[PDB]
Amino acid sequence: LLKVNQDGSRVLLRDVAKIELGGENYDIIAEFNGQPASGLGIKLATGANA
Amino acid sequence: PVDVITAIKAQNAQVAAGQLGGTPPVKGQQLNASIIAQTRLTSTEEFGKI
Amino acid sequence: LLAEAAKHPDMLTSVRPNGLEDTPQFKIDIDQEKAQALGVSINDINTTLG
Repeated sequence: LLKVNQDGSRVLLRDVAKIELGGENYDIIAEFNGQPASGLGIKLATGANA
Repeated sequence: PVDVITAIKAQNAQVAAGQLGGTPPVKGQQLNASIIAQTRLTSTEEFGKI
Repeated sequence: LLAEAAKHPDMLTSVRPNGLEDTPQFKIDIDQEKAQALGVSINDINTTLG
């Protein structure tokens, strides 16, 4: 609920904005052989542990 | 002095104002540039005319 | 698991949890619409309660 009209009306969040399970940032998109995919880039702590 | 303090914190600030057509965009966007809003002040005179 | 593990007392025993079991709790549903209608601040409500 955002506000209530004196008319007796109701203003929901869905009535002013799309609610969508999205991502934190859309800057990063990964593709394996073209096919959409994700992944994990693993770095190395200074002090391997080879 | 509170009014002065607040006026400083309001008129001398650095705000984040996103990008023109950042991520995510609509399909076919050809323009992506950052947006500048209020920046910090740099001289005596600038604080002078607050 | 705790039920099946008590059916093999010939190679396993004293099968039990170590934590705690579910206990009754008191749910207080704060109707937001009525809270706005009556003209009370939700912050006031939660603060008073806690």
